[PDB]
Amino acid sequence: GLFGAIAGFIEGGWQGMVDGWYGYHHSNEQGSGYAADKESTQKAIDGVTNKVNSIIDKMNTQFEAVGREFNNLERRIENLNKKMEDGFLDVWTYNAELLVLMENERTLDFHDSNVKNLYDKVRLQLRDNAKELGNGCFEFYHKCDNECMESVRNGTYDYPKYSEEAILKREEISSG
Amino acid sequence: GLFGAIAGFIEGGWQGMVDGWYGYHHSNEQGSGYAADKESTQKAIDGVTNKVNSIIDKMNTQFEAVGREFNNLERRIENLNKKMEDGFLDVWTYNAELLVLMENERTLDFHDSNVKNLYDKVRLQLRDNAKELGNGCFEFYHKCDNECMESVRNGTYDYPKYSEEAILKREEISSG
Amino acid sequence: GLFGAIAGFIEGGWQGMVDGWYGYHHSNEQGSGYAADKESTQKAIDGVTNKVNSIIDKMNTQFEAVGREFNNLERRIENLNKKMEDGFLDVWTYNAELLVLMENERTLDFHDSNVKNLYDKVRLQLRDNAKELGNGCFEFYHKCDNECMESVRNGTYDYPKYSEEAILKREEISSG
Amino acid sequence: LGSDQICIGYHANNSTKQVDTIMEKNVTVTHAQDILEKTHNGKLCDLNGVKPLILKDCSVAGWLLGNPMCDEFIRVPEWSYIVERANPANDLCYPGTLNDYEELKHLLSRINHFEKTLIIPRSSWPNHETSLGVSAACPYQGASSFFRNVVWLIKKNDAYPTIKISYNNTNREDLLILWGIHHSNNAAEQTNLYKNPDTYVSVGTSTLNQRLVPKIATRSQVNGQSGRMDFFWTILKPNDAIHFESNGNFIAPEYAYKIVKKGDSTIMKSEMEYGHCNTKCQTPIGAINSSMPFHNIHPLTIGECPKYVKSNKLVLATGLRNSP
Amino acid sequence: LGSDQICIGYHANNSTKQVDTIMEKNVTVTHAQDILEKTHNGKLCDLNGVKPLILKDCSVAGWLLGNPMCDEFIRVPEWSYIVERANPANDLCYPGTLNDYEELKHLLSRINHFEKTLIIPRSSWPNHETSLGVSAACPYQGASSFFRNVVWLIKKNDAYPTIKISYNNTNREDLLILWGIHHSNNAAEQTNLYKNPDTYVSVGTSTLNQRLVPKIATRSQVNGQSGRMDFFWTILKPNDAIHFESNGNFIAPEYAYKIVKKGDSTIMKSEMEYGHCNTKCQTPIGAINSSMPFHNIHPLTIGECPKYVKSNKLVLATGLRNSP
Amino acid sequence: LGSDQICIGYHANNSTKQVDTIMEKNVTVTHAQDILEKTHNGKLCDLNGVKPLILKDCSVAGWLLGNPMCDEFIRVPEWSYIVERANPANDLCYPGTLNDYEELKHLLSRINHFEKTLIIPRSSWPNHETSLGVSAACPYQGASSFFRNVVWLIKKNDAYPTIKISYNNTNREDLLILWGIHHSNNAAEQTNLYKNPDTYVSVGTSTLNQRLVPKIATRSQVNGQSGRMDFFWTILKPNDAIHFESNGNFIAPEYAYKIVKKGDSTIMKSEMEYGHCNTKCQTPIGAINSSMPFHNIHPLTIGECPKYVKSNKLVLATGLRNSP
Ligand SMILES: *[C@@H]1O[C@H](CO)[C@@H](O[C@@H]2O[C@H](CO)[C@@H](O[C@@H]3O[C@H](CO)[C@@H](O)[C@H](O)[C@@H]3O)[C@H](O)[C@H]2NC(C)=O)[C@H](O)[C@H]1NC(C)=O
Ligand SMILES: *[C@@H]1O[C@H](CO)[C@@H](O[C@@H]2O[C@H](CO)[C@@H](O[C@@H]3O[C@H](CO)[C@@H](O)[C@H](O)[C@@H]3O)[C@H](O)[C@H]2NC(C)=O)[C@H](O)[C@H]1NC(C)=O
Ligand SMILES: *[C@@H]1O[C@H](CO)[C@@H](O[C@@H]2O[C@H](CO)[C@@H](O[C@@H]3O[C@H](CO)[C@@H](O)[C@H](O)[C@@H]3O)[C@H](O)[C@H]2NC(C)=O)[C@H](O)[C@H]1NC(C)=O
Ligand SMILES: *[C@@H]1O[C@H](CO)[C@@H](O[C@@H]2O[C@H](CO)[C@@H](O)[C@H](O)[C@H]2NC(C)=O)[C@H](O)[C@H]1NC(C)=O
Ligand SMILES: *[C@@H]1O[C@H](CO)[C@@H](O[C@@H]2O[C@H](CO)[C@@H](O)[C@H](O)[C@H]2NC(C)=O)[C@H](O)[C@H]1NC(C)=O
Ligand SMILES: *[C@@H]1O[C@H](CO)[C@@H](O[C@@H]2O[C@H](CO)[C@@H](O)[C@H](O)[C@H]2NC(C)=O)[C@H](O)[C@H]1NC(C)=O
Ligand SMILES: *[C@@H]1O[C@H](CO)[C@@H](O)[C@H](O)[C@H]1NC(C)=O
Ligand SMILES: *[C@@H]1O[C@H](CO)[C@@H](O)[C@H](O)[C@H]1NC(C)=O
Ligand SMILES: *[C@@H]1O[C@H](CO)[C@@H](O)[C@H](O)[C@H]1NC(C)=O
Repeated sequence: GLFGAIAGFIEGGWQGMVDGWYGYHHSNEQGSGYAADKESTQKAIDGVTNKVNSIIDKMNTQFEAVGREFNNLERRIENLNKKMEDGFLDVWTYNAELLVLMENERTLDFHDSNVKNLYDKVRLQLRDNAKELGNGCFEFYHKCDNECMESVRNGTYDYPKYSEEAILKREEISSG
Repeated sequence: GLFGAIAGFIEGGWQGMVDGWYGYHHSNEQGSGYAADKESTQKAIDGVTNKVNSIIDKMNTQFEAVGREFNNLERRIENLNKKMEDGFLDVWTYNAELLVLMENERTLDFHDSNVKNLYDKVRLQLRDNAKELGNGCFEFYHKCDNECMESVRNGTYDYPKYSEEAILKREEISSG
Repeated sequence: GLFGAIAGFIEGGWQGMVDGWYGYHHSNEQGSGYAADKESTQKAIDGVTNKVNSIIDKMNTQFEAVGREFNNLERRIENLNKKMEDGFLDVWTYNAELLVLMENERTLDFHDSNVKNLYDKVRLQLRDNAKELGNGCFEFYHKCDNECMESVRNGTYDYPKYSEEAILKREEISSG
Repeated sequence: LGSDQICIGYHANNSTKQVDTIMEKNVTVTHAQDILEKTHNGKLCDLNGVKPLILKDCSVAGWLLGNPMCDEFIRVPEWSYIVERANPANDLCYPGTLNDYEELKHLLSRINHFEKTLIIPRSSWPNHETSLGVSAACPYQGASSFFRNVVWLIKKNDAYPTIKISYNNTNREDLLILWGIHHSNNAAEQTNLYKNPDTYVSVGTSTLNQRLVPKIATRSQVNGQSGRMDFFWTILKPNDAIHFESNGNFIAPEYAYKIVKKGDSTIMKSEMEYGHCNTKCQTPIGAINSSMPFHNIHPLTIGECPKYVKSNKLVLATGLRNSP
Repeated sequence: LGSDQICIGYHANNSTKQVDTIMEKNVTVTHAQDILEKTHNGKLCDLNGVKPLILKDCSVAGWLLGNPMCDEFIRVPEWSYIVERANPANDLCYPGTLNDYEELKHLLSRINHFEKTLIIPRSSWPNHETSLGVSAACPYQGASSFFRNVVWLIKKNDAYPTIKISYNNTNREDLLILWGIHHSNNAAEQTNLYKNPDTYVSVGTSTLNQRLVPKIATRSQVNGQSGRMDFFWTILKPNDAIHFESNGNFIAPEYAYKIVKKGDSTIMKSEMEYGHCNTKCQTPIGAINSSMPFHNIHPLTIGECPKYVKSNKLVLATGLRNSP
Repeated sequence: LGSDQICIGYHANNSTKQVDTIMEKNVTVTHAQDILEKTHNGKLCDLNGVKPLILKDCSVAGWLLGNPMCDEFIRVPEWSYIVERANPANDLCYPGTLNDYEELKHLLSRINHFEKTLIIPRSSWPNHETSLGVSAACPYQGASSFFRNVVWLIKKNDAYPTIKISYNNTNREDLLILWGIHHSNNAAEQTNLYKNPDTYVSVGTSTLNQRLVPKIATRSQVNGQSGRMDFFWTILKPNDAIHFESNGNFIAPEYAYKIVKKGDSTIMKSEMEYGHCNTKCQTPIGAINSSMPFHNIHPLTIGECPKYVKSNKLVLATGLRNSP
């Protein structure tokens, strides 16, 4: 079920992120803002609508039909039809209710895994270059401008570059 | 399937923990003991009994019924009823057996995720203040009394407090 | 769904690993090679074939059968049989298609979890003794011979042993 | 002695309960839950507070026509379902037939109100003989007699004048009427009993238009009788009238039944007896009280039941894996 | 002032849409999707581009036999299904019966081509009286008349000579033929109408071999008539012939119908009127246009439909949990 | 040359097999498994070690009554199902009818023991003519003859004395008996064949009470014959007797069949021939041997079969995603 965190280590969602489903919020001296992970959002939009279409498309046997044609001395046969009609309704009714329930459980934790896989993509790029605040944010030890911000958003951040500047800020925070 | 560990990185369960389903075992100089995560256990008790109730409640079409009413020269029609009767029995029998199997797989890994989400809540509170033994335990670098023990059990542990006392014990273990 | 990585942080699969389904590839001065996690692979082979057999064996109501016996002035009754026949075909057809789809989704992320659980077994054993390259590999800070290589493959790696030779190679990489 | 610690864990207990999983069998677990209903009370019960009509050693036919061993009756006048023994001993004492029997039984399976009434009295056959229509096949107090609710009319003096009678249903209720015709064995019996050799029975309502003729032939004895009696029925709507005409072989209605139907049911075959209980779901071997979605007791339910399966267990895990 | 930051997160919006889950109820979510079809257009429509046959105040029987108030007809000659009112007022004006009615209606529910033709003209009964076969039960322009597609033959002069006629189907098409027999009320009416007191109607094809005899008896009045008319039908294959013989009580065919059947359908009971639309799936309360896999409108569908369930919602989550 | 390494990974291979998933299509994979059975052996086989009864160019009726071209018989005496051609050429040589044919066929679909026996011999009709009951409709060796298991009795001298015969089933087994009645075409043929103009056939057991009367009428020729022969059947229980009486038009039993039934089956329509195999599940185009839960070969199975679906593949993944 729950992967790390939707309503877990990340209480709440960005009411203000409006260009996608999962993404990043930054703040530096240049400013702050939301920016959705275009590629990651499209994966999920595809998977989800693929799920819904499958549930619809696999029925792909609708067939052909009728009502009510036995007479007053054929009540036994009509009762047979009643039982059959009711029996199918009971079967389809149950299968659909449970399908919906079960498949909703799984759609929600799908989103959960998508997010957690994003935390992890970023986390494994920076490391001792930033603090895991643990609320879903990273505090940079070095200074990270907008050109830098975009370099993590697209999986091309340069660790060997900033290590220099960071080890130094750890030796500043452990002193006066 | 398996999230990190029920029968994974945590061989076995606390035969001695009896107040809940998931929780913590501590040991310090004041003593040792089990204490369940009340809040986390209630989530799972709720989810699970909700699952069972749904499987029951969604049937919510029971309907109405009969036996055996055609005569010795209406064998063809009775055979039609046989086929129908059997057909529904085959359908319900399969759907129930697989429902049970599938939903048990998922009930078990639900518990798995709940536990792993607890390891992670604690892990993201302490950090370099304790060693991840990797068997599901944390070895505190600093000294943690019962008032401290409870402060992690309820998500209010004070990291900024015990740094240094820890940094100090890392500089002791890396020497003779 | 996706746990960390099959087609995620681990780009592809070892065409050359042929002794199991999941495992490790090493390289050191003694040489290089693939070696499957025997125990982990057998778990999955068992789970999977158990799944397939259950899907087959639970049908375990096949029953008994017929064709087409009403005459030209019993068209109403024949139509009743048609409806029933078609109705069951629609039910079995949908249930099977979705079973297959749903259960394939779950078979694939089962494999995903199995792998990610292996990354994690290793990751929690080494730590600052190796770099998380983030493509599924670890670069050892110390030198790790074949006897050492096997010691991680079987969960008996000795951290306290090398945690030193490593500290030393971190003070080399942070300089010329 | 060593450093402080805190472990995360999960509970375990001495449960032996096992569960299965698409990928694993026989997995021990903390708590579990069967959703397959497997028990019944071993009793024939009311169905939503209405007692069923339990014919004991009688068939529906024996019961309706008033076979002399079925009028151990006094009842009912409402029921939810009917229960018959597999082979009830008292059917048609005088051998023969009841037309559309199976449909009639179905109609009668669940009845909201049922009341016998005298429709045409034995003292309105002044020119025919009422008290001689009797048989050893069909005995009561050691004396031989006949179906009590219908009248085997025979000739008076040496005459069977042609009957033209009619009855208007003046009741609020539909009513169920039965009459019959007698198939004699040879020219002599037919003359001896009815005088006229070529006879008929005709019956009309606004709906019904029938004309019956006796087949005079040789048949093998049943209850020591080669004769044969075929009965028929209709539902005479309020304000309609039934019109009888016959010059012989007529088995005429005396009593009929008021019926109101609103609900369907069926006929249960069971050897049990009333258990003074109530249920929502009855089977021939006992009643089931549960909200469980499946059961495996018996396929011939009547009521609102769980769904029948071929299964011995449907065990759902609620707890966790339980280790050694 | 402080250090730089980057957070990972997920979106949220003002959606109030709720969803359920095996483990949780009433969970708010970003976007959702009902897969349960709940709407219809309130109209009776063509079915894959074919108009249904909507008898207005007529029964199939009234329509076929040509009850004087049903011949306000002009149509058709092709249809996908039939729709009858629940109690159409113009059925059998002269009371009686149409044999195998229900099977006949089923045969006629979907017809690919239908055409009335004169099969035996009124001017081929030279020795019988054609224009007197008429009744107050069955009136047209205030004047009393009769089923227009069939002929109530009565005696001419004081004679009903025995009829032997035959008709050979020389068309490409099967054709549907109806005749009948009249059950008179007493010896006087039968003589008054037909002279001969002991009469029959016999009918033969390569398949059919029937012989009908009037039941002369007393029945309760329907449309002020105690008489009764039973009709019958057959499908005469091309190149076969039908053979009629009767010395009385014959209700003879005049018109018959060419039919070609290729497809089955059924009869809808509905009070509605043609809505000049087209659909793939029709119900008695309106047509349904959707590709959704389930619906809850009505169980008596005709067409290619979603699957009927007892449910008010089938809501699938597409988005994520939506927080305060 | 560089630092030492250890990677975690998973295997891959040359597999092109593809699988689908609620969220993804056409996903390549290591190993997979179709659970949809798609193959059959193209043969008509025994069903659990019992050979079916394959009528070649005969209908069940032709076969039972002993149509001269079906008595290419010698068999059986046990079978699991019956197979008929779609349009078997030898049915009722003399045209007519077999009552409750469909129910009879059903009864006969699976039979545990079957044995023809002489029930009443041709030399027990001393006052009637046995050897003249013959027809060009129904020829054998160029010479015209008749159904071999039944006897078309005609008048001897200028007389058809009234027949009263009876037969007591003294066997262990139920037995199946067929007789018939002949419908002549006009007063002359009926007199020419039977003398008496007003005839009947009556038949009684403990259960059966029938009386048949020929319809003398004009019908179109079938196999050059306007006459018509209607047959009937019953199952005479052990120790019961059948009673025949007729003064004309009787088609009398000679042979009858011993039957024991314990099991139900049905009739397969197929053009194939016995394939000397054995199966648990037979279809009209071939037998299926599998433990797979679904199949798509053919809906008209007889046996214990997988479940029929409209599907071309049901492929389950067992391996992992396979990359280039
Ligand atoms: C069976 O019996 C009932 C009566 O017991 C018949 O119904 C009754 O029919 C009469 C006329 O036949 C109705 O007469 C009423 O009285 C006044 C007196 O002049 C008349 O002017 C009114 O217009 C009115 O018709 C009577 O109301 C009616 N009563 C009931 C309860 O139906 C019935 O027709 C009989 N059916 C047969 C088939 O004989
Ligand atoms: C209904 O229709 C026709 C009457 O025109 C009958 O079929 C026709 O029968 C004739 C002879 O009976 C066939 O004649 C053909 O040419 C000569 C001339 O008579 C004849 O010697 C040949 O034997 C040949 O068949 C003719 O083919 C046939 N017409 C068609 C279009 O098939 C038919 O028998 C009548 N049906 C009944 C049931 O009486
Ligand atoms: C067909 O034939 C058999 C035998 O010939 C008939 O069954 C026989 O019925 C008699 C009495 O009806 C049985 O009676 C036995 O012997 C004396 C008779 O006086 C009786 O008092 C004894 O108590 C004893 O039961 C006899 O057992 C029985 N025979 C056999 C061999 O079963 C049968 O009735 C005939 N069917 C018809 C329709 O006539
Ligand atoms: C991926 O991220 C990097 C870093 O933000 C982007 O690299 C910049 O690309 C532009 C446009 O060609 C160059 O002028 C800049 O000098 C680059 N910046 C740095 C810091 O190296 C790159 O454009 C991104 N790719 C996409 C498709 O958005
Ligand atoms: C969580 O645990 C802490 C202890 O770790 C609890 O703190 C105590 O609260 C009361 C205030 O009413 C003080 O008098 C105690 O001295 C506190 N303990 C310490 C060590 O300061 C706290 O109540 C718990 N929080 C919740 C929400 O239950
Ligand atoms: C796990 O790995 C270690 C890696 O060394 C194994 O240790 C070796 O085992 C063999 C065979 O018993 C000995 O002969 C070697 O000398 C061992 N080498 C060292 C350095 O200890 C160990 O056997 C493995 N354990 C298990 C249970 O398979
Ligand atoms: C069903 O069982 C419950 C006991 O748990 C009881 O309260 C109830 O009365 C039972 N119903 C009937 C009809 O006996
Ligand atoms: C049915 O509705 C759809 C949209 O839901 C529309 O596109 C289509 O035109 C409609 N079909 C017909 C036959 O009118
Ligand atoms: C059917 O196939 C199975 C294995 O799938 C085999 O064991 C058996 O021999 C086959 N049946 C026959 C009748 O040959």
